Amino acid sequence: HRDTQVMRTYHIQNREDYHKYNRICGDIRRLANKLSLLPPTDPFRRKHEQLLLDKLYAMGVLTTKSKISDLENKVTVSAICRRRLPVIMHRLKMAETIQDAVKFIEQGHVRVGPNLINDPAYLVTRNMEDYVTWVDNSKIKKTLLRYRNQIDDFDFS
Amino acid sequence: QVDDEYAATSGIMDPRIIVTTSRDPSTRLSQFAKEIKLLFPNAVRLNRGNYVMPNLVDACKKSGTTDLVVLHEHRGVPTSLTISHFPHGPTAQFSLHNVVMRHDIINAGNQSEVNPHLIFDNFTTALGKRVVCILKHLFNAGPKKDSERVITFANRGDFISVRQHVYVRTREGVEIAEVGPRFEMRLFELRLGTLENKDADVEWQLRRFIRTANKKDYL
Amino acid sequence: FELSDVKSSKSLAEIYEDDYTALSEELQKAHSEISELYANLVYKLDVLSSVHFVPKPASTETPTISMEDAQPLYMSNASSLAPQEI
Amino acid sequence: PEGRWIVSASLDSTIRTWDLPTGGCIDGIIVDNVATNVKFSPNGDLLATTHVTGNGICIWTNRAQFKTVSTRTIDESEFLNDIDFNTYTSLEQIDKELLTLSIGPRSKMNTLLHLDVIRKRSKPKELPFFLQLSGEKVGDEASVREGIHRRDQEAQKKLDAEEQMNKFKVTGRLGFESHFTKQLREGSQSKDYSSLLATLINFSPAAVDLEIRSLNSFEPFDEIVWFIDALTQGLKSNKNFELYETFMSLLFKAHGDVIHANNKNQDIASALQNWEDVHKKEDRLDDLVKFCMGVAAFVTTA
Amino acid sequence: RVKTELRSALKSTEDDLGFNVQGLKFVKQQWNLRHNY
Amino acid sequence: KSDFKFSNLLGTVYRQGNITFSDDGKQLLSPVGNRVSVFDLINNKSFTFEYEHRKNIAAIDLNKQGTLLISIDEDGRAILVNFKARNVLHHFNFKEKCSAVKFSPDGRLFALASGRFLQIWKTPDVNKDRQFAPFVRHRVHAGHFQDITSLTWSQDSRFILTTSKDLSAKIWSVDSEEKNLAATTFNGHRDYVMGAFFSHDQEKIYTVSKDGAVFVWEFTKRKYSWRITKKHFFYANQAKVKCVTFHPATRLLAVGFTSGEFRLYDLPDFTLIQQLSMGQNPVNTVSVNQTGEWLAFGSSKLGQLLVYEWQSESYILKQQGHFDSTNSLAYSPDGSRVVTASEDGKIKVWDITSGFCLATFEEHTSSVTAVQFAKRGQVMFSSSLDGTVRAWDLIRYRNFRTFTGTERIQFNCLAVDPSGEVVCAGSLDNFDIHVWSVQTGQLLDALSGHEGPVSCLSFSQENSVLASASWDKTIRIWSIFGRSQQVEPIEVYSDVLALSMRPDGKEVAVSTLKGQISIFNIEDAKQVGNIDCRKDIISGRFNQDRFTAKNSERSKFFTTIHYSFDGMAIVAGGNNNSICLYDVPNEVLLKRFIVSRNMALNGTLEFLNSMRPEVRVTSVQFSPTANAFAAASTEGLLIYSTNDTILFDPFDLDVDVTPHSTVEALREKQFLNALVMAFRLNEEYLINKVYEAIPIKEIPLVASNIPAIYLPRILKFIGDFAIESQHIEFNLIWIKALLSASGGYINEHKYLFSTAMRSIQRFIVRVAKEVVNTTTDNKYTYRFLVSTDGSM
RNA sequence: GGAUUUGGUGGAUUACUAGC
Repeated sequence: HRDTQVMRTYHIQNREDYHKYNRICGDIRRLANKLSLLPPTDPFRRKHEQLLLDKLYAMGVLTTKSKISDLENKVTVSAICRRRLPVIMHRLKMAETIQDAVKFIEQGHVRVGPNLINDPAYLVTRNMEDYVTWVDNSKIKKTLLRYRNQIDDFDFS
Repeated sequence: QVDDEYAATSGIMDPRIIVTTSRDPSTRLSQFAKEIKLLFPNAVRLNRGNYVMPNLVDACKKSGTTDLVVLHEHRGVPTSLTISHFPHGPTAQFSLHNVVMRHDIINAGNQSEVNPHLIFDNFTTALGKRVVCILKHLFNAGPKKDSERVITFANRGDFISVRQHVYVRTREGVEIAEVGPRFEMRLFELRLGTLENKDADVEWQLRRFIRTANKKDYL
Repeated sequence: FELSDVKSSKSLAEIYEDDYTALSEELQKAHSEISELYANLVYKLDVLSSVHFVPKPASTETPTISMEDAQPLYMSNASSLAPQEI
Repeated sequence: PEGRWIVSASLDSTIRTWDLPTGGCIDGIIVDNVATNVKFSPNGDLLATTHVTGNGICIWTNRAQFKTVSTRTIDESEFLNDIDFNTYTSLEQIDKELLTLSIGPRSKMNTLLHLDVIRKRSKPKELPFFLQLSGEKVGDEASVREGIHRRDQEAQKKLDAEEQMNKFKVTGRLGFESHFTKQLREGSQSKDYSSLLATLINFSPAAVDLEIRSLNSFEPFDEIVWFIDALTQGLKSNKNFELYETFMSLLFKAHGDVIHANNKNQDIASALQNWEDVHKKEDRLDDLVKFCMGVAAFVTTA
Repeated sequence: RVKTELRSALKSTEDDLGFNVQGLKFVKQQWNLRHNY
Repeated sequence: KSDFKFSNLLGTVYRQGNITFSDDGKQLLSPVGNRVSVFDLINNKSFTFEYEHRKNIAAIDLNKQGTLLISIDEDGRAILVNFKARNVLHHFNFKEKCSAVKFSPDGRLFALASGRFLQIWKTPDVNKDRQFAPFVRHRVHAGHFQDITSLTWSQDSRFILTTSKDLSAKIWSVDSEEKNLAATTFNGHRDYVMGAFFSHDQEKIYTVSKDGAVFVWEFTKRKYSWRITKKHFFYANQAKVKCVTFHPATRLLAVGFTSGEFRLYDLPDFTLIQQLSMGQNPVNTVSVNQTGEWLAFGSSKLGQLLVYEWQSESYILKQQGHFDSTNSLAYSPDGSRVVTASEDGKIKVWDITSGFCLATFEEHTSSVTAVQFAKRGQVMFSSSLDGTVRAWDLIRYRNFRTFTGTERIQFNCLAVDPSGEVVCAGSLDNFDIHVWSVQTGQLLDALSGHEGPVSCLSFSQENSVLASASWDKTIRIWSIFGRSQQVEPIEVYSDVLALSMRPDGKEVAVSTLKGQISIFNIEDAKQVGNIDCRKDIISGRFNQDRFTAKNSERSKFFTTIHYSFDGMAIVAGGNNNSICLYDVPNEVLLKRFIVSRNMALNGTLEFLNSMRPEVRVTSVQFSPTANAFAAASTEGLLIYSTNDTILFDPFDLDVDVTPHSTVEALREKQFLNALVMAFRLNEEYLINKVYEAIPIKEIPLVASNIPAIYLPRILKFIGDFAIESQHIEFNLIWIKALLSASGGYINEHKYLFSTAMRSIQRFIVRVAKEVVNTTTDNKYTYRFLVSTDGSM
């Protein structure tokens, strides 16, 4: 029951979410394997996984882009399941717990740039990880500003 | 091997540095910041007054500079000097004792301002290699093989002594002459943060009050 | 190149025929599998990252006709090259 | 809805329809029950009236949305079709001096121009019982040291054409002389091609390349000299100035090899001098465009 | 006297170009059906 | 100026449904998901009906007369539009899913097949006035094991045969008396029968199957009825026939396969003329014209429509629409050239005059975000998310240089120096404005100073100043030329995702996230005014939503803005359902345009009845010609326009001025008055009555007489008329006279006349010079032949 | 006479051609 055991730690909608990642996280390694079977001094192969580690680090599933061994060993579903939006709202200390962040996404208090986001299971790029905020004029961004005694209703915060 | 803070930029991008002064400077040291502005290339002099060290650091990481040179003084004689690498890089508070400003001497002219060669002498310690790699990156990379001014950083007796020289090469010997400042210089503390931070981790710190303080070198 | 101890399935007459008759026939089929898998990865990865619905890029012998023709088409090929370059 | 009408209802038990450009009624409706209110739709479709007796609202369907409406002051009778149906078709040509274009699309010059390059870019892209091997190819280096299929491919290439001909064996008989060459032949005999050039407008651009390439060219050169005299008689009429010069230029791609080698024949150059005596007059737009360009560049920029 | 001469001079060097353009295309084209497979 | 109409939809040539040629065959109509587009091959022009269709078109019916055109949606709604009228005569509702609707050759009634039921309905007369209940159904046939997959009509209306998907095929006569002639249903066909065809002789019946085996039915003695005379088989390794179209007079068979290979056969000889693969994806619907010269094959998967002629190997029109949507819209100085970006990254250049793509660009592997044109026809710069920017030529169709950054950053948006020296681009990753030179592909400088990413970048042509867009709520105006390097910053209330630069070069129009559009000055930091856009934005409730459409914050801002070239109006468009036209001085919107009414798309309905692609406009620009502004949608690039001019917009009417009075002036020979009396109505047919009337000898006298106030208006009229009109020589004498009469005045008021100059000098470049060059080239060739010595 | 809250039905919520 590894699929359930990580559905709890990150709070997932459907128990099938895990194996929806673990099909991708396996598909990384199958492309890693056949790209390991090409000869090492091939300017395709040298170009092609560094082309891929650019993307898998921008998305942020893997910690570094130097170690080439991470691509088979550290690519786990729990790695890709913590660039989920409610985990990121718990990493950035927005909500208190990780269930409570799903409660705030589903009610509609969080946003990415212009548009608010409503699927809890929004993957967030490490580049896009800068831009999550509380949605403006919300009743939960109004309460935060009352704690510091710094509301400003010309913003109608 | 270069330091881990300077590793990404090392040879690729030129540095851009800022020489700025303490607070309401005396007119002697406000000259003397201009000799620091001339001793490096890519150096601009921004007079400081009613800036805070946060909003002069934080409005410099934003605009993007490699590091920051701030000076201090006692009664016109400049005493201290810090270089602080900006993208969360280290800082090095230097004490500098024997100064001779360039504006004292004669109206001999003006400096060469071309990319200098360097001379680092008597740096053996691993902390001595830190001071190498934190001073060296204040100059624009790759000087020409026949550029004519060379800046020596000499370390006899734990006081890093820096002089500015021009040289020409005669039929037999090199003949040199001095322009620019004479320093003695001494680092006394080395933070891993910038000079803003004031609670960053202290890599090195000149201990004065120790039974073997006068014994060792680079201590 | 490393010699393989395992017996060659191809016979001596067959190996000569290959010599008698892209980069490599095995390596290109490795490259073709691995780009079909990556475009599948970008779709699912792209859908989670994107805030808007995105259609699948791809769904993976006789004459082949390009649906869209690149460049002017009516204009001659010679015209595109500059005079200086000939 | 477009300000073109006013419909007013009055205590004379009428409902009129005023026309704001021409300033008069164009329709007068005598309703026995007097109409209190008349309101158009904001859309151009419905007209609603409310009368004095009765309870409901009479809704009128607008024929003007499905049909043009005459603008005559007909009301006094009961109680320039350019202007009446308020549309104007253009002239075909103002005067005999003015050059014109062809009626229709402006792509007909462009498609009729580069017809060979477009088709070259439109098409799609696409043993023996005893093996034969050279001494050098096999392990005979010594034989190679003292050693001392294009035609077959060409023969194979003849086979596809033979196969297509064999494939189609239609017994249908199609007139020996095509309509084009027959209309060229009657045009030349008549000495007036005005009916000929009316056919050359109505060909497809696909037909024209198949047509002008299909011109009987021989020592006497009768068809080519007949065809040039069509184009010179075209530009004397000044109609369709775009197309007839492209019919001229399409000769020189298809038969410019031929009329060059048979230059200074007195029969062809009789036509070509009759071309150049006609073609000189139509420099007067090339001297007109440059003034129209160079001023308008000078005016808007500077 | 400035404008008409400058027109007549450039046109005289604009005539020399296109008279050499149409000829050398015709030299290129006539080889291109004599000796082209 | 104010009343725009939906003139044209551009891009997405084929989406779904039957593609049917006109009886004449001059115009071919391809059905889009929510609309029907008619293409005229002879005139190379594309026309789209103003009517919305509430879901995607599933079937298209064209009357032989052409008076009535019927489109059937998935829901079963029936829309009848007269081609000449271009209006919806009636909108009857069918109650089941429709597969194909074909009108009878006589046209008295139209056969309609839904599910396993066949229906014949009398068609209401187009000439007859509209009625409350026009639809009437003649008969219903329910004798089918499964719903018919295809419907075929004989020349006579007596026999109608529909091929069922069960395997069985049935024949139905129109009139009840001819039932005894033919009521039999064919059997023994393998797989499914894609379609049933009838030859000119009614003795032979041709049927096709999914397997690819073809069987011909011939009536003969074993008192004797309907044997299989001969079977014909098509061999495909994996290909299966999907859609089959057969023409009886030319005996030509069009076969559609899953593989996408295109093949042609003749029923009498069973000989394959040609096999061609239009695309890897299988053909969905194939149609043939009466002549049979043009065959249209469209693949839904690739969304591309292709037309081919069997007799001659030439394609009348072949094009493929963008796979997803157009990220950016680029307008060239010439009105006709249009450039549209796509999510795929393929770049295709559309034509304003005819809705076809001249060429495609596949240089950008990554999606293209912004496409802009410098002040020349020489090149266009495209911004992509790949991290590289590549300039393109339009004379040669090639990259000059592919500008890239240092550390390989995405590029959203782009700004090009009008004097084409400098190309600036902006990111989401870096928030540093990179600056490339056009000659040297190095980056000159990394202009920085923003917190948060750069949304957009633009350069004012008059002052050559570039203004950055930031998510930090501060607008910073850069000045990058010539020893200054000074940046001026203006604070904004909310993230600014929209930046617009006025032609003047003195004002900047912004679109913040609070909805509100602000208009700043540049030489001062202050603002002129702001206009409030949160209320007049229509927002859709999606299907998967949990909030009301009133209080979602998805779409109430504007992700684009473009000033008109007059400098007096802004068109804005975002991820919403609506486009706007704000007036700039009076600060009030003029008219609000709903982009689409589709239940198929998500963002349409404010209220649902008691994921799917979102419907939003990406980038909007106003054309130089200025008749209409193109907004790049989800459905494809829209074009709005005013080329109708069915509108009475008078100017300075007296009581004395009537249309008849202007005609009287021509008799009076008062050309100066009858032109001004026709300009007062501002109606085009009076103007063409007096413009074409007055002769050459009094054109310049009239030009001098024409007032300064009407000079901008008269120039605009000449610009729109002379493009499609045969008079080159008469129109150019007007443009010689207007320019000759007041050369200094037009030059002095450069800002006042912008649209008129651009429109007039598209007419000169596109059609006037090409007539000159053909006259020039022909004259030189004749000179060469006489001058050159004779051969041999 | 006035105010608040609530149960239930009917009519709309796409554009009106009759049931088996």
